[PDB]
Amino acid sequence: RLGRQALLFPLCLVLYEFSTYIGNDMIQPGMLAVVEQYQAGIDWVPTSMTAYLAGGMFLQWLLGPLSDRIGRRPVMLAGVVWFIVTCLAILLAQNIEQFTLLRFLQGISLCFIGAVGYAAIRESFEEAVCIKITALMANVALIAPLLGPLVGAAWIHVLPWEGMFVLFAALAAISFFGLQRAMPETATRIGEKLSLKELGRDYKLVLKNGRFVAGALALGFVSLPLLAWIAQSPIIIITGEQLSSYEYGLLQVPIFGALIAGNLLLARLTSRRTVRSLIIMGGWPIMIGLLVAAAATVISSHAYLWMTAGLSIYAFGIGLANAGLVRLTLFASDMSKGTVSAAMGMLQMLIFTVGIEISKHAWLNGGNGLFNLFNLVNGILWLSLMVIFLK
Ligand SMILES: O=C(N[C@H](CO)[C@H](O)c1ccc([N+](=O)[O-])cc1)C(Cl)Cl
Repeated sequence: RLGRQALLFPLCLVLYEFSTYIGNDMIQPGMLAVVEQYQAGIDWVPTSMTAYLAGGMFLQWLLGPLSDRIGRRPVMLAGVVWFIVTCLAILLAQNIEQFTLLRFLQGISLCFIGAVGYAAIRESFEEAVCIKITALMANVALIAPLLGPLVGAAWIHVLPWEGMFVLFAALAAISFFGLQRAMPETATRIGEKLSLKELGRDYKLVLKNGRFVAGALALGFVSLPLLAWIAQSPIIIITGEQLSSYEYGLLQVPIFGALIAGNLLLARLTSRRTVRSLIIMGGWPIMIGLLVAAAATVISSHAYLWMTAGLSIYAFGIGLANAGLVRLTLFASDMSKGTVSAAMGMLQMLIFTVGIEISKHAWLNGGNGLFNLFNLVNGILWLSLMVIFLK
């Protein structure tokens, strides 16, 4: 059962990952239907993603050391079950507030992927095989924001939005049974005590590292325009520009195609290039992309093609530079990779959570110009942290 069929474990971890990612990505275009069904304002549309990501930073710090003490199996499986239950519970929401609360509770399921599931992969599989699994997880995470809005935009013309959550729960159910028969128990620290004050001691120690913080924050700021696009794309395009769901879906193609193209180029150049130079290389289309989108929409607020072009060029730089910065940020601290991962995960989520809300009020008040102007300052914040980060 060990050699061939142990791949069911990473496979099911991947499937669970995908279901939680489209859990955000399929829902965003569906938020228009949701918000119309509850008769709520369009300002709750991006907040759906905010609450989801806020839930993802909630148990982050806790899950890694906890699953180390009580085992990774019961923690991972409990997480998948929690995702299924919360996905089904949102059908009873009855209110946009309660909908957002359950959105938050769903987001907690995100914490289980990296802190426990992936920790088990790192423990179960050799550094060799681990690399491939991480690559598969990276590929899938690239496919979600590309396919999700496409499928989601089509879904609301056929089936009710409630059906999407039944879909996520279904895919998660498959991962559950798979993981239940596949995932090994890798936890070393059973049954050792868990000290919250010593745990908090570790997080205060990583936050004292100057280079780490700069790199972790930079990851947040630089990816914020992309996530803000994902969050606000339905209301910017469909409600704001009065375009259709077909145009909405079409515009996602050059943007996330360029993201993928960026990673593909990254994969080809990684042997002859150093992550430091990849950052500088990705830096150009990132700054130019954000500049083009801001400038064009300050001139003419209604040009979404210039904005999309800009976001596409920027997403290409992201694909190239980001995986590199993740490595450097990880290796900028000598502490436990679990504590380090959770810290940078939470720092990014904080920037995403607050950033999406800020981005929302930017667009509500100033339209597209302000949306892109705020995305531009985020790029400059990333650039600013880069000159510090190296050297
Ligand atoms: O960030 C998330 N989801 C985003 C938006 O839904 C999406 O899945 C995504 C995935 C990868 C990515 N990337 O590689 O830069 C960006 C967004 C959370 Cl589900 Cl972790």
